[PDB]
Amino acid sequence: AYARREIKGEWGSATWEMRSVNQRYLETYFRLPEQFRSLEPVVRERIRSRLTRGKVECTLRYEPDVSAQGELILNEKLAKQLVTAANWVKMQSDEGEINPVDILRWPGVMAAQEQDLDAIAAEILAALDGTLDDFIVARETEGQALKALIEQRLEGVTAEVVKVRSHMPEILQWQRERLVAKLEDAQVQLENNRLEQELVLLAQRIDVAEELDRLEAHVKETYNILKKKEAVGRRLDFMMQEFNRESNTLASKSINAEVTNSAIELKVLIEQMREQIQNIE
Amino acid sequence: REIKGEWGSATWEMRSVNQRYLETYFRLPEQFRSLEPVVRERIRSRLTRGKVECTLRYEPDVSAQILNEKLAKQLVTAANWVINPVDILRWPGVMAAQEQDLDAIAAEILAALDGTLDDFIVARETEGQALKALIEQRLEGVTAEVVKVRSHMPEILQWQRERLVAKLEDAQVQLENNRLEQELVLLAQRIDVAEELDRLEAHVKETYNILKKKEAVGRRLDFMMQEFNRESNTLASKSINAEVTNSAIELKVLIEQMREQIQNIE
Amino acid sequence: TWEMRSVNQRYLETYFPEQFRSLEPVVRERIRSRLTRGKVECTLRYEPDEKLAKQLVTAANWVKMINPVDILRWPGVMAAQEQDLDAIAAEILAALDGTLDDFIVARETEGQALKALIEQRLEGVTAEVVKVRSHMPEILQWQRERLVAKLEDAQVQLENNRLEQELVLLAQRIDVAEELDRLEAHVKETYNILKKKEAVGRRLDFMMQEFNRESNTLASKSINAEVTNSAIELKVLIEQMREQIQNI
Amino acid sequence: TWEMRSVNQRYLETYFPEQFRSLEPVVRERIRSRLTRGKVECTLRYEPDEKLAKQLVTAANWVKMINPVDILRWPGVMAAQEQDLDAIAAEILAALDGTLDDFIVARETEGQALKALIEQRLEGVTAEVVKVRSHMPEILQWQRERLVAKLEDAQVQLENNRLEQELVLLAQRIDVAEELDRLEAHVKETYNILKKKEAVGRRLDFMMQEFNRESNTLASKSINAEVTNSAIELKVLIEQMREQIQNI
Amino acid sequence: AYARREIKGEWGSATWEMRSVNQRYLETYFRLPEQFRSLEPVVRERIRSRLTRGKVECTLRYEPDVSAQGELILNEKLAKQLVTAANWVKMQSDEGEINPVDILRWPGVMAAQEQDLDAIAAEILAALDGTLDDFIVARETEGQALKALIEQRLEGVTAEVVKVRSHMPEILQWQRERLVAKLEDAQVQLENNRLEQELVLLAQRIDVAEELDRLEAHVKETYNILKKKEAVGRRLDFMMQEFNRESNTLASKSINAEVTNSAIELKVLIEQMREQIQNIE
Amino acid sequence: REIKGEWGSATWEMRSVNQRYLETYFRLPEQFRSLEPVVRERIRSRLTRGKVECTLRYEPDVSAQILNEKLAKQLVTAANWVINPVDILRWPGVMAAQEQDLDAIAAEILAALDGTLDDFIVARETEGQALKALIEQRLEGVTAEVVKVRSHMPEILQWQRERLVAKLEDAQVQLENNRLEQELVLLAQRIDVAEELDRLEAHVKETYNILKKKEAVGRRLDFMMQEFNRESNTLASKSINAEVTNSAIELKVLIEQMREQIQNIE
Repeated sequence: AYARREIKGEWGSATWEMRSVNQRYLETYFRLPEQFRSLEPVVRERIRSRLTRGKVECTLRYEPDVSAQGELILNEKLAKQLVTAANWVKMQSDEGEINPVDILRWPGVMAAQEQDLDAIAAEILAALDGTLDDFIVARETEGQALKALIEQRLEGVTAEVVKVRSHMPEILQWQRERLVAKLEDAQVQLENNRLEQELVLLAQRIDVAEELDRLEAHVKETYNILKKKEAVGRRLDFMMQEFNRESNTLASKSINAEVTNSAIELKVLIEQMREQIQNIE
Repeated sequence: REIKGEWGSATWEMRSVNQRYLETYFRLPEQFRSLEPVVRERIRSRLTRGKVECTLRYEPDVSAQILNEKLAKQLVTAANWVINPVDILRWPGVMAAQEQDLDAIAAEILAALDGTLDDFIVARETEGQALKALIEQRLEGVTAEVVKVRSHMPEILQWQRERLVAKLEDAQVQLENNRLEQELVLLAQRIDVAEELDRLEAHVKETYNILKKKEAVGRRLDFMMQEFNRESNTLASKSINAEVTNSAIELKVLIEQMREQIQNIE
Repeated sequence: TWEMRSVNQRYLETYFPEQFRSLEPVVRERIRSRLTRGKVECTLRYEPDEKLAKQLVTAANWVKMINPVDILRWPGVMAAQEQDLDAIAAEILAALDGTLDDFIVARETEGQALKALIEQRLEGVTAEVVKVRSHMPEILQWQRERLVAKLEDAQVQLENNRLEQELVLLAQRIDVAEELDRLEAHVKETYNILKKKEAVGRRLDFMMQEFNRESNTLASKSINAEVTNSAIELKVLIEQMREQIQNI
Repeated sequence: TWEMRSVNQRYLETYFPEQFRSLEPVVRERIRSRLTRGKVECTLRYEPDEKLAKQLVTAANWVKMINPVDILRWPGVMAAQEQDLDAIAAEILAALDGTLDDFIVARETEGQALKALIEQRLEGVTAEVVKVRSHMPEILQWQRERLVAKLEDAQVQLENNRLEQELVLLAQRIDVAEELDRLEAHVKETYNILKKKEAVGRRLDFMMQEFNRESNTLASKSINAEVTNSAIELKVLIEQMREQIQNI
Repeated sequence: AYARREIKGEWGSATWEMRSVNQRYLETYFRLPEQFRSLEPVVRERIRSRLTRGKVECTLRYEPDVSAQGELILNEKLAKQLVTAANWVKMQSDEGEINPVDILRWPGVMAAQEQDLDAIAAEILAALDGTLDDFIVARETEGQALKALIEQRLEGVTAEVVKVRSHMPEILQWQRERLVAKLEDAQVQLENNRLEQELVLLAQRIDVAEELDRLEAHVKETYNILKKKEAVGRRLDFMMQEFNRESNTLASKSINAEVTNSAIELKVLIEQMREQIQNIE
Repeated sequence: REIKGEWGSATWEMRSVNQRYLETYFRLPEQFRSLEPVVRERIRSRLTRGKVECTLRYEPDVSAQILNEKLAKQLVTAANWVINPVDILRWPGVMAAQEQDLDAIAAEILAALDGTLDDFIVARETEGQALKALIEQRLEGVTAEVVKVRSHMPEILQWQRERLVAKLEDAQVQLENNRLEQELVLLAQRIDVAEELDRLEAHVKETYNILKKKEAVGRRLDFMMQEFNRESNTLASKSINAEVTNSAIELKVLIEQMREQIQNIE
């Protein structure tokens, strides 16, 4: 998701910025200020410890409060040998004045009285963790929504399985009545005892009993994966394939309009789920 | 949608390409980085599929744009005990100028996104209106080829019975292989010639009502699209006559054209 | 003081005081000469412990035929420097190699470490393999007891020559020995791949795909929750391995 | 006008007017999104067809409580520019993609071309393979006629059961059918490798090593100048192939 | 090798610099001036057409003759709106003078009257090829030396083969006299007719006749490879391995001190050659 | 070797690491780029093996260091019709200063390379003097182990004859395999026990005179070094007694220590 926090201390104001995008692995980038490039390893690990996946861009922005630094700290000794060097010229050259503003714009004469960066970073680090709290909270929140609507599709799945278990007896008699009706057009004498073994070992497979158990087993297993705190929902995308393998198993074996037209909604449910699982840790 | 306000004019531009799922990314500026999720939520709430290209930049106004009084004062003092003001000026910290007020500018900016999403939705419904038409066009052609087979059906029940009998007669003199090979093949296949015709006419019915909904029907079609072909090839490999062999081709051909016009469907 | 401050990636794309801009190619070459890949950010920490003026008089006249504020600090007074830069820079290059010692060791550290946690998942696969062999006998038994139970409610009278035929053609449906044998060989094969000193960061990635093709082969094969429930852990284990192999 | 001015190498490490420094990340991303590897040097050709001044008066007094030569040209008069930079830069990004079209085609051109000249050496190997099968029969004959000729000057009296044994154990020494069969299969295998649209620039390099192990196997096997003379051309052909495959 | 040529024309002086180092493939780098970055492809190909291997660094150095350019070309129009902008300030600010030197240091006011770069590069390209001539000549020259001393080792090789063909008859009788002498210590009865077939099929192999022919065939083939103008001496390094395979074949089969001590010089000759072949195209 | 002249002092530093072949590369500066081959030829002419690290830099002297009269003149003129001279000064083309004269400085520089090559050659002869000693040390130990086997030789001719007889007696009752397996094995191997001793004593002789030459003997040793071991393992796999088995070990052990002290030899 996203989060930022301004701080504003005795030295200046600071602002953290974290954002997260769908990535397969965990990756992080850091565009920090220049005073704190010695902190980057601590922050990186502090992230990996609380995140496991996602491309995350973490940024800190430093606004220095010049009113409190004071800067200056005149190297009075160097300025003087700048003054004397200015004098040995002003005399030999026999011309010219001596601007002090120029004498100031020497690299080593005006060192900015840097502020307790060890105290500035000490309060920043306290704010880095404070944002991760606000960041993870933003990510769990969003997680609570998908969990519900994924479990929502699961209930829609259950509505689709039992609806199929219900039409199997009605369909398998119609295939018995259809297949046999040709044997009379074939004029062939009624096998009777040889028919039954053929009608059985033809209904199985062709009748959906096995995978419905699997799909129902998948639904049970799906719920607990969403209800664990451990190695999160990356495996869900895998289950959606197993869900799908039992779905398509039903597609190329189904013998009735009524079973197939409902079996599409399944494929719809899987994909609806397959979209919201890409947002799961 | 261009807006021009009190501090300058901005311009939005949204695009869509084509993806199986919904995934938006935003390359907004950096002066305007606190809205990316707000925009994200307001966009994702209205769409279901497609890779979407969102927003460019607001060109800042200069005529609508803070010197350091205290620091400049202590700089002269350090400088005199040791005078252009312009040099005293081109120091990083004396001017700078914060000049922030995005909390008033963005409110008029954000109001246009829903206005922009309409123009995105309007553009895709527009593009959508054509596909609805030409998909229903292949269907009428489908239906025309459906009854054309339905008309030749009686000859098939006479010609396919004689095929089945040919299997029962060849198996006469032939040893007893069992009933499975000669019968489950020549019975499961004869019942189909008429059977999928019932399905296909039903597929056509089921296809049309799917098209008149306000929900997400892009995969529901593709699922149906596989169903069309599986009953089609079932009919293809049962080809005993020229007209049936040639008709199942037009069928399969009609199916595929859809598999591109459905590729643009959300 | 040298500081390497970078993770691991590919090529290497190295990154790099005002007195030492003449070393940047030298350092670049001396680093890449010893290591493979990865983006490296290199920063150092330097904290210290004329003739033209004669030719300047000439400038004052030819412009008139003047001011110290302009010509005040000259670059060439600070280029040739004041401290023997050719002797001070000498300890720097000698210490850079000294950090590289600790840099490679730092990379071997996790490298030897990632090796350890990859070997963790490898054992678990075998644990998931043998866990599969554990639920198999009851399955060929419950599917057998099921298949027979279905024919008797149907009361279809029994013929042994055909009885066995479904009992086999289901036993060869449910059978998962082939992929277990392949997979049991895969875990074995990885360890010796893990025991080479060479360029094996692709050889591992190939192996992880072998797992996925055999994981998916067995996943798309058997009949039970327990088998599919085991088939989840495999890809979970695979991806866990694949997250750490992309860094080699 | 865009200009790409770079050869082929790996990663890609892209390189890049004063009004357009705000595009450098945008261009970087839009290029790498479409291509594989190689060092690319990108240059463009741009040829064109206040409020602060008010806050400046303030500066003149607080320093005294002054000069146009200093504040003369201000940056912010030239930053916001004078021409609509937001509309002119728009044709540039649209044309960059236009050059990329011609850039990929330029790389496919040689890519389709290197493919051709690699296929040249491939045919020659087969020509060197069949050229080997050509000198074989006389060799099993001249070594046979030699071996027998050596036993008769020595006058060693002949035994057929042992005669054949050297005639075989030399015939299986001189034999080079195995590596020719392997090699004849190699050339066949390369062409279909050459007919894929994917990441085959390693698959080729593997094949060229297969050649060298079989080249060296046959080189280190037979007995004749003609065989060794043929074994030279192989590695010559291999290296010739390997010079052009390192660019894929 | 190496070559450079100064030019000095009506516009300034120019200097090419090429150097070549032992590389397996052909590679080239170009550090050109800034006025001629539009020439780099022509030069690259102009090199590949004349070179086949070697890492080559090609450099051009431009020394502009400021005396002939003249520069200036005052944008009198822009300078005036610089003057007026300077005036609208000088008046409002109520202070200050107007330096023209500052008005000059505007990017667009002083455009250096660039010189016919299309005429400068036209004479440079004529000098680029002139150096390649001097470069390749430097490389052939050096080539003529290695060719001689490699063929020099070849003669030393021939001295080593015939010296071996000469001692074979003397050695093979001593191995006959040695091997048989144990059969008497073995007390075993003299095989006679069974001995001869064993003494023959033991001398071959063990006697160096086959590979000597090969080595002599290698020497013949080596000479013509050095004497072709075509696909140059890269294959020589390969032949040195074939030379070496016949050398070592002689090492582990040799039965005499006298044959082996000479067979070392062979291995010495190969390596002496194997060093000078790394400098061959 | 440090030299200090009229325009500044320079310092050479040469190093050697260790390579099988000779290959020199030079990282000299850029002010001094016209000598790299001259130095190359003068170096390569004296060495045969080794990867060699050559030369650093000359620190330029400032007290031993050209304004534009004409351009500065036409700059003032353009400037006045429209004056600090220092600004007129910090233009790229008015000062610059060529200040070249490497044709006089390098002559004293180049003269020291032969002086430096001596110090390179002196350093390696120095390092060489130790290896010559300790290689000849393993050899005396070799010789001591040579005669120790030569002393036990008679027992071997008695013990190896009984081994050969054991092969002729086992083959008695045994079917006629032929003469090759029992005889070429047990004859080619018995003749050796004494044979390589003649070679090894000769190897030692041949080794020593190789060491007293002024030419390139580094591979001549390594060739010999393989010869030592091939007669050694021939003697190793003929091990019938404890003392012979244990003696052929010290032999092989002595050989290998050399294969490191020869690794530093040119």
